[PDB]
Amino acid sequence: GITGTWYNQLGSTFIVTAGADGALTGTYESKRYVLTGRYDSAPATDGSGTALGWTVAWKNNYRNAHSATTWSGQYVGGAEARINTQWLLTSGTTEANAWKSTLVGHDTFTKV
Amino acid sequence: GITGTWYNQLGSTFIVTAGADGALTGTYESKRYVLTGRYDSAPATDGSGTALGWTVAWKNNYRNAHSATTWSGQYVGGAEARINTQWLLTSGTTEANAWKSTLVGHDTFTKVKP
Amino acid sequence: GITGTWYNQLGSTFIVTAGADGALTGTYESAKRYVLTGRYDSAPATDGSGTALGWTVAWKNNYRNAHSATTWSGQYVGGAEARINTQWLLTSGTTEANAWKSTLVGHDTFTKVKP
Amino acid sequence: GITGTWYNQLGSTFIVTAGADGALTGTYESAIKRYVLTGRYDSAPATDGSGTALGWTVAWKNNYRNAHSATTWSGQYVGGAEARINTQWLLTSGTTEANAWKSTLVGHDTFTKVK
Ligand SMILES: O=C(CCCC[C@@H]1SC[C@@H]2NC(=O)N[C@@H]21)Nc1ccc([N+](=O)[O-])cc1
Ligand SMILES: O=C(CCCC[C@@H]1SC[C@@H]2NC(=O)N[C@@H]21)Nc1ccc([N+](=O)[O-])cc1
Ligand SMILES: O=C(CCCC[C@@H]1SC[C@@H]2NC(=O)N[C@@H]21)Nc1ccc([N+](=O)[O-])cc1
Ligand SMILES: O=C(CCCC[C@@H]1SC[C@@H]2NC(=O)N[C@@H]21)Nc1ccc([N+](=O)[O-])cc1
Repeated sequence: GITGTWYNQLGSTFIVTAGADGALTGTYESKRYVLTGRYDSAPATDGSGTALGWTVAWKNNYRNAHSATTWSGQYVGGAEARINTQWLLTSGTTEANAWKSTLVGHDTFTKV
Repeated sequence: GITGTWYNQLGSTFIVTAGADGALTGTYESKRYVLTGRYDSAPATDGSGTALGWTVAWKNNYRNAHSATTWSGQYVGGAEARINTQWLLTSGTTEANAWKSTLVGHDTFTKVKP
Repeated sequence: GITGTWYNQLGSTFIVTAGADGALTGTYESAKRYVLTGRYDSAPATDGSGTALGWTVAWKNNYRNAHSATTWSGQYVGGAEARINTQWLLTSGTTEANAWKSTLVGHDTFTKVKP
Repeated sequence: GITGTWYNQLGSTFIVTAGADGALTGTYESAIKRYVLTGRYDSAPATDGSGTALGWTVAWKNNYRNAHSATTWSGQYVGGAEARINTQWLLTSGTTEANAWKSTLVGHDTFTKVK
């Protein structure tokens, strides 16, 4: 249920393929960046979500923010499917600025 | 300088290869699990670290914890070469338990076991 | 703005008073009451930015002790429907061996209308 | 074991009094640089070797400066000759809704009784 196009509350577009091997591969758009990650290819069937995560390093051929975001979350299936995530965005910093290297937030992705 | 075998303060083993276009691939042992991630393949040249992240889903041929961890951090080269990270570990939960789905912590990786 | 009774998406009840000096006091009931204390910016920017704040509950009261504490860090956002948007850290007391898994993280959004 | 002066890895000083029923009150200096803090701790921790859960908040306004932000530290106190308070923290800045996605920094501080 994960493969396809997803949208978050900021209007970002998360395009992903969930491979048989547990891989996530795709692109993330605020402008498009590569992502890769992993998901549980044998989730519980007890009403639990499917655990997953992915990373975008914010460099493409045109731009580079010298940073990377990881999203950690779970896919929740059904008629109103969602991927509910929390994320960590680390910027490359000097040692003096490392204490403020990392932003934290939460994104919810929907198929609509 | 990211490619290699790293260990964190818990004694976990992070074996990683960094590709020229930003890919991270390898294994993690907290009995290995696959990892994949991304890193900044052209970092600033002003002393700043190199941003990176990776994911492990905690399923292999022997175990499944129905969970995934992402590490987000930066590689710092030089005399004290290290990868400093923070991580989010999400377990698959029912909706009723979703509020407690996610653990947070911080791991520092070096080339020497603890 | 901040003073009042708030509810999060879980249906928890956050009863808070914001003192002129920057103090937050009150009670929290997660879906009996627990004591909370915290702080807020009592002279926020006047440029449309939210008001930074945070508070702590240690999960011990007369009835129960979970041996844990949550801190919520966030901002009050004035609006047609006023919000307090937070992220939180819940640390349980653990042995050293279990310290790696001591801390849950999440996010709660509060309004003065119960969902 | 919590009342007293604590120092973290950044050079900050955390001065706190732990009251009998769970109050934390004191001051935090990220080095004019002193700010009020308040929080809560578990005043009846487990007796199985587990740490003592606690949390506190600083809003970064004093009489001389206002950074329009607040940090909460959530963690546990671990006793012994080399007592420590191990924390994770969330620092929320007041922002517009458009910048709210980047409102919150996260990190970790270790406090000890010596510098
Ligand atoms: O490094 C960056 C790159 C862009 C990050 C977009 C974030 S990823 C989490 C969230 N979910 C989304 O769909 N989009 C946002 N930007 C950046 C980093 C730091 C600051 N800063 O002011 O500190 C400003 C911009
Ligand atoms: O889901 C799991 C799988 C194993 C996670 C190992 C974590 S990854 C962050 C940290 N860094 C490491 O090198 N190792 C640890 N375990 C798990 C999850 C939740 C709970 N729990 O009690 O909630 C217990 C075990
Ligand atoms: O220690 C506890 C005490 C209750 C915590 C309620 C949390 S505070 C963040 C969130 N917002 C709310 O309004 N309510 C929830 N419970 C607890 C801690 C850990 C685990 N665990 O399984 O790890 C289970 C229960
Ligand atoms: O809002 C501020 C006020 C000072 C925060 C000090 C932090 S509290 C967590 C950590 N532990 C310490 O002892 N000290 C640091 N500063 C601030 C906020 C954001 C940015 N920024 O660049 O985004 C810069 C400075």
